[PDB]
Amino acid sequence: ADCAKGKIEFSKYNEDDTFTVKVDGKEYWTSRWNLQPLLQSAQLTGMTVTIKSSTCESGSGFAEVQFNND
Amino acid sequence: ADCAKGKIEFSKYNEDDTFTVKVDGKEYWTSRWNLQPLLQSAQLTGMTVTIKSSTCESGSGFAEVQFNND
Amino acid sequence: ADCAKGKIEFSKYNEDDTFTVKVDGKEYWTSRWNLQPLLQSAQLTGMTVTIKSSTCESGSGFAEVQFNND
Amino acid sequence: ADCAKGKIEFSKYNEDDTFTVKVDGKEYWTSRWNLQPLLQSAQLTGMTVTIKSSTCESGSGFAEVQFNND
Amino acid sequence: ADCAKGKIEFSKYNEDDTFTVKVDGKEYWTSRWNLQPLLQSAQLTGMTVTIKSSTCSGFAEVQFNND
Amino acid sequence: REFTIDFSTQQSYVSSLNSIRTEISTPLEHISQGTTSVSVINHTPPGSYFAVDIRGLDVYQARFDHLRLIIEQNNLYVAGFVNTATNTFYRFSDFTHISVPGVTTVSMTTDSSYTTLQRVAALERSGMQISRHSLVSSYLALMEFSGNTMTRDASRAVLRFVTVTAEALRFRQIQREFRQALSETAPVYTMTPGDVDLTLNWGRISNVLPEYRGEDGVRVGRISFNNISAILGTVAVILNCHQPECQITGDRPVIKINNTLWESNTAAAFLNRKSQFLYTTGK
Repeated sequence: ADCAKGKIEFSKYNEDDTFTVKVDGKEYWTSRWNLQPLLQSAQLTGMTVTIKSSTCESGSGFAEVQFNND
Repeated sequence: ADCAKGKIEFSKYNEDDTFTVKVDGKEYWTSRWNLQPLLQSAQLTGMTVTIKSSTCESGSGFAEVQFNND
Repeated sequence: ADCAKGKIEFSKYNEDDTFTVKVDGKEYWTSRWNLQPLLQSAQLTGMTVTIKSSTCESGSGFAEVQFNND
Repeated sequence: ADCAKGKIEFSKYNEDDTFTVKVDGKEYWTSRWNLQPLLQSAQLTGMTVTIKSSTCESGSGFAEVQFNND
Repeated sequence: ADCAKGKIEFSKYNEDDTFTVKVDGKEYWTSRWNLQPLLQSAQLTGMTVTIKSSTCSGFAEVQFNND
Repeated sequence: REFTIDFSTQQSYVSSLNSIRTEISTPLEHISQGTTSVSVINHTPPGSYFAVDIRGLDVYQARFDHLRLIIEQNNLYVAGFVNTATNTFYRFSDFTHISVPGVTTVSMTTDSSYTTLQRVAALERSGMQISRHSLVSSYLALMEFSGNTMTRDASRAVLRFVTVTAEALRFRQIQREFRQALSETAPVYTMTPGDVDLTLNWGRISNVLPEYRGEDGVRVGRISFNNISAILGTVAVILNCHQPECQITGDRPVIKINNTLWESNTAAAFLNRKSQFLYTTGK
C-alpha cells in the first residue's frame, strides 16, 4: 500500500539499528542498511519520499521507498 | 550502449533489493549497492547521468553509468 | 531519556572507533558505525539532534539519536 | 608518478565495479570501492585531483589520488 | 596530544588503502576507512580538524569543528 | 493592491510583471543591474494579498476580462480566482486565512498543491503546453466553473495561469520562455523539467541567494548558476528569508566551496556517506 508521501519530519537511529522516519504524521522504520544515508539525504534536501508497505499504521516497517524531486 | 541520458527524475528502492532510477522518461534498475549513494547524490545535485548497458530495453538492469556535472 | 537536544558543537572520531558528539554542552559517544557520517553531516548543516541514553552525564554512551528539522 | 592533475571531467561506474574518472583529458580506473563516493564528491565540488600511478597511460589503473581545493 | 590543528590543506587516498591529510604544514595518515569520508567532508566544508595521537605517522583520533 | 497582467504582447506582459515586482519587492544589493534584479518580497503581515486582473488574452481587446487571481503576497501563492462577473472568489482549501472583502467567497475542498492540481487536471507540468489559445480556453473554463470542488478543466486552467503569472513573477526564465507564445507567430510554450525544478526549488533558492557576494557559482540542489547573468536570467523574485519555505532543516544557509556558494543541505546530503566498501558489504 501507499502509506505516506511527504517530507521527512524527523529521522531516528534506533537501539536495534533500524532507522525511523516520520512522514505525513506517521512513523515508519526500516532495517534496510542501504537506506540510512539515503533517507537522511532526503530529509536534508526536503525530498518528497513515498513509503510503501503492507501495513500503513504508524510504527509499521518498510523496505520500499521512492525519492522524488517534487 | 547509451540507454538514457539526463537528470534523475526519481529513484526508488524496492522490497526485492533493486534500485530503480528514471532518466529521460525510462526506468532502469541496479542491485549494485555501490550505485545507490552515487545515483542519489547525482539525483539531488542535478548531475547528468548516462545509463549504459549491453541492451537498453525498458526495465533493464544496469551496472554502468556515467556522471557529468553538466 | 532525552539527554541533550541541540546542535553538535564538535564531533570526534576516537581511537576505539567510537564517535563522540558534544550537544548542549555535554559529550556523548556512540559505537554505532553508521552514525558517524550522519552525525557529521548534521553537524555541518547545524541540524538539531536529540541524544537518547540511559545516563545523561557528559561522557555517557548512546545508541539512539533523533535528527530534527528545528 | 603524477599522471594527471585537474578537475574531474566525468566519472563512470563500470560493470566490473571499477570506477573511471577523466582528468586533464586522460581516463583512469580504480578498483578501490572507497574511492567512488570520494571522487564523486570531488567532482561535484570542483576539487583538483592528482592521479598518481606507476603507469600513466590513459586507460590505466590507479589507487592513489590527492584531493586539493582551490 | 594534539598533533595538529587547522584546515585540511590536502587529502590523499593511498595505494595501501590508508588516507593522508596535511594539516598545519604536517602530513598524517590513518588506516581507519570511515575517516576517509569524514576527513574529505571536513576538507570540503572548511572544518578545523585537530589530529590527536599518543605520538605525533599514523592517527586514529581527530576532532571536527565547524569554522 | 491590484495589478494588471496584460497578455496582449511580449512588451505588455513583461511590463506588467516588472511593475508588480517593483511594487512588491526590493532588489538584492549584490544581484542587481540597472532595474533588473533578484528582488526580495517586502514583508507584509500574514494573510496580505494582492489582486491580479488578467487582460489582453485577445490582443488589446476589452474582452475575456472577468478573471482575477488572488495572490498571497509573502509567498506569491495563488490563493484562488475571482469571477468578477459573478463576484465570486473560489478559494483553495489551504488559504482559509485569506479574506477578500466584497466578494462571495466559495471555500473549496481542493488544496492548491501542484500534486493535487496535477492529479485533478490529469496534466503533468513537465511537458505542459501553454499558448495564447490555451490561455483563452483556461479563462473560459474558469469562468464556467462553479461549486466547491475543482474540476479537471478548472485545474488545468489554474496550472496554466499560475505558471504564466506567479511562477513567471518568481522566475525571469519562465517569463522569457513563455512570452514567445504571445508573439504574432503564436508558438507554443512547453514547460520544461528545468522550469519545473526551478519552481520546486524556489524556497531553497530564496534562502541561498541573499548570501551571494559574487562567487563564481551557486549550487542549490539540482539548480546551478555559473555567473551573475545566469542568476539574473533565471531568478527575479525570492522569498524574504530574513517564511517556512526558507528552511528545510539545520540553520546554515550556505557553504562556500572552491568559490562556489553551495546550499549547505545539498553538500551535507552527499557528504553523509560512510566508507563505500563497508556500506556495500554491510547488507
